[PDB]
Amino acid sequence: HKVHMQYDIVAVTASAHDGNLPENTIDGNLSTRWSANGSGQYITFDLGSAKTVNQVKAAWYNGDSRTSGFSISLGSDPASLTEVYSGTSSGQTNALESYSFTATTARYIRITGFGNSSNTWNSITEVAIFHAGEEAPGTAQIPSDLMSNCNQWKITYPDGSEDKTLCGEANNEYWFVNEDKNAMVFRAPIRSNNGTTPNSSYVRSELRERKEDGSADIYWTTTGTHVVYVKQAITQLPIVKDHLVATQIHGDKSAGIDDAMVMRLEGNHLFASFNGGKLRSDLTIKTNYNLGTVHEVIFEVINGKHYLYYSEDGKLAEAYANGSAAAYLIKDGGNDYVMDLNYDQSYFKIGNYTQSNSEKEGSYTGDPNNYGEVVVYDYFVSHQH
Ligand SMILES: [Ca+2]
Ligand SMILES: [K+]
Repeated sequence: HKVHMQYDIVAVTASAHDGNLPENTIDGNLSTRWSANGSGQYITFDLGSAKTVNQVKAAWYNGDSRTSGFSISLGSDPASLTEVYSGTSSGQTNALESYSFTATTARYIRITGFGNSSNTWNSITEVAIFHAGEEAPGTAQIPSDLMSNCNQWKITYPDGSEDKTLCGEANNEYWFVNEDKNAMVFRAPIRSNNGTTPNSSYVRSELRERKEDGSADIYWTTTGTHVVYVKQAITQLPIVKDHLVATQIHGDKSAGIDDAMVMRLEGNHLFASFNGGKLRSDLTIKTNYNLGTVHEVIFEVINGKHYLYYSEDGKLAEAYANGSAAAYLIKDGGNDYVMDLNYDQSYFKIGNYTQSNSEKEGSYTGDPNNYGEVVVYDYFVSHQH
C-alpha cells in the first residue's frame, strides 16, 4: 500500500444550510448531512494551518441514485482560493469518492455545489481531506551536488569502468539524482557481459574513499578516531539472490581483514558482516527491514574498537552532534562495541555493492527490475589521530 496521510478537519462553515448543518460532514455518520439549495452554494473546510493537499473525498446524499456537480478550490485565505478540480459525482455509491489534483498548499478547502440530476440541492454526508502517495525536497541537479567534497571519492560502475574525477559529472543510469533532488542513487542492474565486469563477479555502483584533494587512494589505520555516517535507504534487491552490501570498512585481503565491517541486507535481514563471517559472526541489526525505509548508520573506529549505530527515527546525526547517541548503539551481548581489531591499509566505501550476477540470476538476467539499489540522502567521514 502506498502511504496516504489524512488531515483532521478542525472546523467547517458554508454559504448556507437548511438546518442540516455543515458539521454533519465530518461526524463519520452516513445518516447526517449538510444541505443547501441552489447552484453556487458551498461548504468550506478548515485544517487549522496550511498542509500539502492533493485529494478530497466526498460521499453524497443519494450518491447511488443521482449525480451532483461541483468544483473544489483551495488556499490559505477563504478569498484567496483557486480552483483545482471540477466535475461530477459518479451516481453509483453512497460511500466516499476520491477527487485528486496537483498537490497544493492549503489551509482551507471549499467544495462548491451546482445542484444534482433531479434538483438544485447540494447534500453531502461525509468529507475527508488527504495527501495520497519523506525527506524534504532539495535542489540537487547532478550527483556531485550532494557531495560535500566531490574530490574525496571515486566511483566504480557495474560496467567495470571507474571515474576518479566526479566533480561536475552528469547523471547516468548507475549514479543519478532522485526525483526529489535530495539524494544520489546507486543502481546496479544484473546483466550478462556488462563492459569488462566478469559474469561471475558481483556488481557495484559505489564510492571508494580518496584523499581530500583527489590526488590518490587514501589508506588509514584503526589507530585514532575514524567515522563514516550515512543516511540512506536500500530500495531494491535482485530477484533470485536478493543480497546487497551498502556501507563498508575495507582492509587488505592478504592480512585476513578484507571487508572488515560492512552493512548487508538479505531479504528483510539487515546485518553487519565481518569479512563474511571469518573475523566474527554476523550481527543482526533488524530482521524486518522493509525496502525503501530511510535509515542512518555510523561505523566508528577508535583505536581498534568498532562501534555500530543505527536509527530509523531521523535523529542519529543530530544526536551524535549533540553527544547523546549511545541510545542508537547496536550492542553485542554486554559490549558497547561489536568488534575490537587492529589493522592498517584501511578505507571507507559508500553506495551499492550488489551480491548477485548473471550466473546466480540465470534466466531473470536482463530483467528490468533485476537490480540492487541504494539511495543516499547524506553522508560524512572524519579522521583524527
Ligand atoms: Ca454525516
Ligand atoms: K570525470
